[PDB]
Amino acid sequence: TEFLKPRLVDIEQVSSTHAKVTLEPLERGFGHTLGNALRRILLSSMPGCAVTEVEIDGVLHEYSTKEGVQEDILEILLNLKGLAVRVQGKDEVILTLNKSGIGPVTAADITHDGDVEIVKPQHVICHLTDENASISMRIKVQRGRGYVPASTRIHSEEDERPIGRLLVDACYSPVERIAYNVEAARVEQRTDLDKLVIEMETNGTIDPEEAIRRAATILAEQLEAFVDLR
Amino acid sequence: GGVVQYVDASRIVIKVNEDEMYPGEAGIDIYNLTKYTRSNQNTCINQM
Repeated sequence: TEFLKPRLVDIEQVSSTHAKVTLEPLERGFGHTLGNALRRILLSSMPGCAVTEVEIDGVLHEYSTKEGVQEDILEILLNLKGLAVRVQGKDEVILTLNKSGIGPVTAADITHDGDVEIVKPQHVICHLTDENASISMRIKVQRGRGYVPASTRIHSEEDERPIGRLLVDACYSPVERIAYNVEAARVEQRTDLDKLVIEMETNGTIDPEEAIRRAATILAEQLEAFVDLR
Repeated sequence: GGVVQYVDASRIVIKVNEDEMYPGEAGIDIYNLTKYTRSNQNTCINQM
């Protein structure tokens, strides 16, 4: 009754990681409710891909060094932890990297894959400082949601791991910052309406419209239990 | 003083300037860094 339902109107795209969305038709008081619910859901439950395992030739543990490499293994693992990868068609893929000579080792040096895209090719991984230096890695990328520490993945296991496989903590969520605002709408028939503008900060690997629709689907699926007879 | 000739995660080699050298030396300084060593309080000592 007299409830003007919201509809997605405009999606500006400020940068590769910054975007805005708008929902124009809102009744009095609904804007803040939907904004808060969507902010919480978007910050809490979006899915993504993250690096979970790394294997490096001639390396036994993370508390070691490598000849011709300026960074420790721990720093290399931390750098790999911030790698943004978009995977289509599968929930698990293994990447490979090989490089030689003197210079930085960026994400562009990863071997090309048909259904894997590297959002930021300039992400520096490590540096080589010797003419005879070389490196070879096998990087495992999975898909999930939330934050899963490796010290918890070691618990959920029933088969031993070989020496040389390095575990990495996984940060699956692709959304960093969410900010929303409520402003008056421009409907001439009803001057008591307002629109909701949501600002998103990501690392790529996610489309703003898909994220909003997934959040709405999660909220509706949660409300299905309240809707029913009990 | 001098110029960094070799740099690594656990080794630095400095090529000494000729104005600071001695007549009969190769004029290179080698610094070996301590990596992941135990301290008196069971903490980690590491140089980068």
